Amino acid sequence: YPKKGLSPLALNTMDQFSSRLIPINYDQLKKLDAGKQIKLETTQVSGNF
Amino acid sequence: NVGYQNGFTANVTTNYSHTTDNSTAVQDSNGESWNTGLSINKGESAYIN
Repeated sequence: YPKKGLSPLALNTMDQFSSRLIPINYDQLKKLDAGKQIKLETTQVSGNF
Repeated sequence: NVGYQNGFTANVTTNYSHTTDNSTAVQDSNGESWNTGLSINKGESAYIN
Protein backbone atom coordinates (compact mmCIF):
# COMPACT_ATOMS: atom_id res chain seq x y z
CA TYR A 1 0.00 0.00 0.00
CA PRO A 2 2.99 2.31 0.38
CA LYS A 3 4.57 1.44 -2.95
CA LYS A 4 8.18 0.44 -3.56
CA GLY A 5 10.25 3.57 -3.03
CA LEU A 6 8.09 5.18 -0.32
CA SER A 7 7.85 5.50 3.45
CA PRO A 8 6.04 2.98 5.68
CA LEU A 9 2.97 3.62 7.81
CA ALA A 10 2.76 4.23 11.54
CA LEU A 11 0.70 2.23 14.03
CA ASN A 12 -1.21 3.80 16.94
CA THR A 13 0.38 7.21 16.75
CA MET A 14 -0.55 9.70 19.49
CA ASP A 15 -3.45 11.53 17.88
CA GLN A 16 -7.21 12.14 18.09
CA PHE A 17 -8.05 8.62 16.92
CA SER A 18 -5.61 6.34 18.72
CA SER A 19 -5.37 3.67 21.38
CA ARG A 20 -3.20 2.80 24.33
CA LEU A 21 0.19 1.46 23.27
CA ILE A 22 1.06 -2.17 23.83
CA PRO A 23 2.80 -3.28 27.06
CA ILE A 24 5.48 -5.90 27.57
CA ASN A 25 6.06 -7.20 31.08
CA TYR A 26 9.41 -8.44 32.33
CA ASP A 27 9.18 -12.14 31.44
CA GLN A 28 8.18 -11.60 27.80
CA LEU A 29 11.00 -9.05 27.59
CA LYS A 30 13.44 -11.66 28.90
CA LYS A 31 12.14 -14.10 26.30
CA LEU A 32 12.71 -11.36 23.72
CA ASP A 33 16.25 -11.18 25.11
CA ALA A 34 16.59 -14.69 23.66
CA GLY A 35 16.18 -15.46 19.95
CA LYS A 36 12.38 -15.55 20.03
CA GLN A 37 10.71 -13.24 17.53
CA ILE A 38 7.26 -11.68 17.13
CA LYS A 39 4.69 -13.17 14.75
CA LEU A 40 2.14 -10.91 13.08
CA GLU A 41 -1.24 -12.46 12.36
CA THR A 42 -4.19 -11.23 10.29
CA THR A 43 -7.67 -12.42 11.20
CA GLN A 44 -9.79 -11.22 8.27
CA VAL A 45 -9.99 -8.21 5.98
CA SER A 46 -13.16 -6.44 4.86
CA GLY A 47 -13.07 -5.15 1.31
CA ASN A 48 -14.80 -4.57 -2.02
CA PHE A 49 -14.39 -5.53 -5.65
CA ASN B 1 30.55 8.88 -17.53
CA VAL B 2 32.18 9.91 -20.81
CA GLY B 3 31.56 7.07 -23.27
CA TYR B 4 28.87 4.49 -23.85
CA GLN B 5 30.49 1.91 -26.24
CA ASN B 6 27.14 1.23 -27.98
CA GLY B 7 23.96 2.93 -29.12
CA PHE B 8 22.21 3.43 -25.79
CA THR B 9 22.84 7.19 -25.19
CA ALA B 10 20.76 7.19 -22.00
CA ASN B 11 21.31 6.71 -18.29
CA VAL B 12 19.44 4.74 -15.65
CA THR B 13 18.57 6.10 -12.21
CA THR B 14 18.37 4.35 -8.87
CA ASN B 15 15.03 5.87 -7.79
CA TYR B 16 11.91 6.36 -9.93
CA SER B 17 9.36 8.08 -7.74
CA HIS B 18 6.59 9.68 -9.77
CA THR B 19 5.79 13.40 -9.97
CA THR B 20 3.53 13.09 -6.90
CA ASP B 21 6.70 13.29 -4.78
CA ASN B 22 8.66 16.53 -4.48
CA SER B 23 11.59 17.59 -2.33
CA THR B 24 11.14 21.18 -1.22
CA ALA B 25 14.27 23.33 -1.40
CA VAL B 26 15.13 25.74 1.42
CA GLN B 27 16.59 29.11 0.40
CA ASP B 28 17.52 32.58 1.68
CA SER B 29 20.00 30.92 4.01
CA ASN B 30 22.52 33.79 4.48
CA GLY B 31 24.80 31.65 6.67
CA GLU B 32 22.59 32.02 9.74
CA SER B 33 22.12 28.42 10.83
CA TRP B 34 19.09 26.68 12.26
CA ASN B 35 20.23 26.30 15.87
CA THR B 36 21.30 29.97 15.98
CA GLY B 37 18.12 31.96 16.50
CA LEU B 38 16.71 29.24 18.74
CA SER B 39 18.48 27.51 21.61
CA ILE B 40 18.42 23.70 21.47
CA ASN B 41 20.53 21.56 23.79
CA LYS B 42 21.44 17.90 23.28
CA GLY B 43 18.00 16.61 24.24
CA GLU B 44 15.41 19.24 23.30
CA SER B 45 12.57 19.49 20.78
CA ALA B 46 11.19 21.93 18.20
CA TYR B 47 7.79 21.90 16.54
CA ILE B 48 6.86 22.23 12.85
CA ASN B 49 4.30 24.33 10.99
